[PDB]
Formats: sequence, C-alpha cells, structure tokens
Amino acid sequence: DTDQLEDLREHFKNTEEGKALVHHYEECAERVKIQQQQPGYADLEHKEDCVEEFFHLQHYLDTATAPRLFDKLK
Amino acid sequence: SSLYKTFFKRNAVFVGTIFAGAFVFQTVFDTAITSWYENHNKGKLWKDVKAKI
Amino acid sequence: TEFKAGSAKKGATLFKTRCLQCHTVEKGGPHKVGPNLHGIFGRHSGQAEGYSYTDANIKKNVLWDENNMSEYLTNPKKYIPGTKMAFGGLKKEKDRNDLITYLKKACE
Amino acid sequence: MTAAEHGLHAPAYAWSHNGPFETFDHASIRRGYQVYREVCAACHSLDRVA
Amino acid sequence: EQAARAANQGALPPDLSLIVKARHGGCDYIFSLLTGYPDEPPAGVALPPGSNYNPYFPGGSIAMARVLFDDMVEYEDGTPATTSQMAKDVTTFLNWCAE
Ligand code: HEC
Ligand code: HEC
Repeated sequence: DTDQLEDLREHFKNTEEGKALVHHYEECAERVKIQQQQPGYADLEHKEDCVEEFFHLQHYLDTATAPRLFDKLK
Repeated sequence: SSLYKTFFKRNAVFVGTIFAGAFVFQTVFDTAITSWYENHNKGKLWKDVKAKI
Repeated sequence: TEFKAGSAKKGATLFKTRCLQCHTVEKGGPHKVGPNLHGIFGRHSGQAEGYSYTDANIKKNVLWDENNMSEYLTNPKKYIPGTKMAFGGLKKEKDRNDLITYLKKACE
Repeated sequence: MTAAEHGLHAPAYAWSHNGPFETFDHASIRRGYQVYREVCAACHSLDRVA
Repeated sequence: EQAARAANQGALPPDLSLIVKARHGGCDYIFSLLTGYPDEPPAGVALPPGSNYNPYFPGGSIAMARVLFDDMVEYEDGTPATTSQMAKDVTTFLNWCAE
C-alpha cells in the first residue's frame, strides 16, 4: 500500500502555499545549478545552498500533515 | 446540615472514626479510579490486546 | 525456473535505495559494508578478494545464479544464519525479479 | 545559529499516549517490537530491557 | 564498540533503550527522523561520502540511512505495514522501552 505520509505530502505539495513554496525552492535550486558550472565554483567560499527554502517548504507540509496523519494510521 | 448532628451530634469527628474511614476510602477510591482509567483506555490495554490474540 | 525478467530501470533504483548504501556494482573491488559485486553471478559465495566475509558466507559455498539470488534476497539471514548482512529482504517476488534483472545489466 | 545546524523542528503528531489520562496503545507496542527485531535490531542494542 | 563502529563506517549506533527521553521532541523527533528522509538533499548540500541527508537531524548529515520502506515487514495482526505505520509503531515501543 501507498504510505500515508507520502499521500498527504503530495496533496499538500499541490495547494497554493504548496506550489508557491516549491516554486521559491525550485527557483533557488536552478540558481545554484548555474553557479556549479561557472568559472571556479570549487574555489569561492560563498557557495549558496537551498536549505533555508527547503526548510520553509518542509515546515509548511509538516504543519499541514502532522495533526492529520495519525487518523489514517492504525 | 442536620445530617451531621445525626452521626457526630455537635462533636468533631473522632480520631478513631477518621482512621477507620481512611482504610475504607483507600480501598474504594482506588477501585473507582482504576475502573474509570481502564475503561477510558479500552483497546489500548494488554487485556484488550490479548483478546484479539 | 522461478525467475522472470523484470525491468533494469526499477532494479537500478530498488538497488539505489536498498543496496547501494553498502554495495558497489562497477568493476574492481571497492568493498563497503558488503563486498563489491562485479562478477558475483556464477562465482561462489565469498570469493571477491580484499574483503573479509564471515565464516558463514564461505561455508555455504553457494554458486550464484538468478534462482539462489532470489532465494537469498527473500531472507538473507534465513539463507545463511550467520551473514553479517543487515537486510530483512524483498517479500514480493516481482521486486526480486526487477532487482536481479538489474544485476545482470550491471555486474557484467 | 543557522536553521540547518539546529535542525528542522519536528512537528507534533497526535500520539495516542499523549494525555494525562491516556495509556500507551499496547497493540501498537507489540507491532513496534516486531519492527525493532526485524529491522533495527541488526544495528541497535536494547541493553536496558530485560 | 569497535565491532559496532567497524560495521557502520566509523559511526556508532546508540543503544535505543532511552532514545525517546535522550532527545528533544521524543516521539515526534524520533518519528519525523525515520520518515524525514528526502530522496535528494536540497540544492547545494555537499554531502560527505557514506552520509545521508535528513533535515530533522542537527547538521543535516546523519550516518544512518533510510531503512523503513513499505511492506518490508509482515505485521502478524494484519495491519498494512506502510513506512509511516512502521515508524509510528517502533517509536511507541521505544517510548515504552524508555518509560
Ligand atoms: C549494508 C547494511 C548492506 C545492505 C543494505 C546490503 N548488504 Fe549485502 N552484504 C552486507 C554485508 C555486511 C555482507 C557480508 C555478509 C557475510 O556473510 O560476509 C553482505 C553480503 C552479501 C552477499 C554475499 C556476497 C558473496 O560474494 O557471497 C550478497 C549476494 C549481497 N550481500 C547482496 C546484496 C544486495 C544486492 C543488496 C540489496 C538487496 C544488499 N546486499 C544490501 C551488507 C549489506
Ligand atoms: C544499521 C544499518 C542501522 C539500522 C538497521 C538502523 N539504524 Fe538507527 N542508527 C544507525 C547509525 C549508524 C546511527 C548513528 C548516526 C549518527 O550520525 O549518530 C543510528 C542512529 C539512530 C538514532 C539516533 C540518531 C541521533 O538522533 O543521533 C535513532 C533515533 C535511530 N538510529 C533509530 C533507528 C530505528 C528505530 C531503527 C529501526 C527502524 C534503526 N535506527 C535502524 C544505524 C542503523
């Protein structure tokens, strides 16, 4: 059977806040992918990561799923 | 309350009567809480699990 | 014959998620928690050099093939009660097919 | 301290044992044992449990 | 401990006997950890070889990899052993173990 936490993470990934949040996250990943090709990324000591945005996304879904999840579980 | 004056009649409750009730209470009160507690948690307890086994 | 050819794309990820974090499929001998598996089919159990297999793996001397592989993966611990392999196994038959089917297009 | 170092804050799932009147769900316990024995017990000791 | 550290690439699996009480969040943290494994670390995360990204773990780099997958266990009582259903069950057992 399909995992209950995944089914819910998916339904909430596709809501207004959900799509907005994943967008900001994806606009970040796309910004980093560029830097990695660019001249001397290995040497830069400034390298941006998208954790902050992954956190806002993840946090949002947690808030949405957490109080619901256990009703679906045994 | 005149319900008091029927038992102790204008006197305080004596130490012997007190101690005596302490024993009775102790036993009753427990069965009561245990019963309410076990009931409120039906299905989660081991006894409940053992039946379904 | 209790083996059907599933997909090498499903097995790639079935491996990635549940085997990769201990095993390496490419040529050579890069041993991790488990020994690297390049040329494990047709080979005996516990041969790959540079690795210290348990007494149990060598002892059974299993000739590796699709049908033994599918019976080991059912329960790696029931097959050889002394294997240091921390793995419960693939309960579903279809999944062992797709998995082993990937190992032919990889450990070759 | 950076959000990542602290680590993401785990949300609060509605556990059946959370509550001044709630006992653990022993059936869930039993299942958990099995999960530990078949999955975790290959790397995790449980030294304090006789 | 050496045998243990050897079998886990230098890392050492803590004894689970009191893990629920030995962490913040307890049941919640334990559970969110077992489930919290994304398939890919967020963009830009340089992950040390032999490490796995989990957001709920301080620092993001935990030596334990995802181990809970759907149906990998056949619950004697019938219950569908989904990854989050299994997570819920050990955590409740681990909570008992500790308390
Ligand atoms: C690390 C936790 C592992 C995971 C997950 C997988 N394997 Fe493994 N494997 C591991 C160890 C520690 C060992 C050695 C055990 C021993 O008895 O010495 C093994 C061994 C095997 C073998 C035997 C190799 C031989 O030459 O006979 C096989 C066939 C094997 N492992 C396959 C395998 C695959 C493809 C996996 C995913 C289903 C897998 N292992 C994961 C450690 C770990
Ligand atoms: C060996 C393959 C493991 C299996 C199977 C499971 N765990 Fe594990 N665990 C393992 C390691 C190497 C570590 C240490 C990682 C580190 O960086 O410290 C752990 C750690 C944990 C912890 C505590 C982590 C922490 O917060 O510091 C927990 C909460 C934990 N493991 C739980 C757990 C459970 C319940 C498992 C079965 C479902 C399980 N682990 C399996 C290695 C392995």
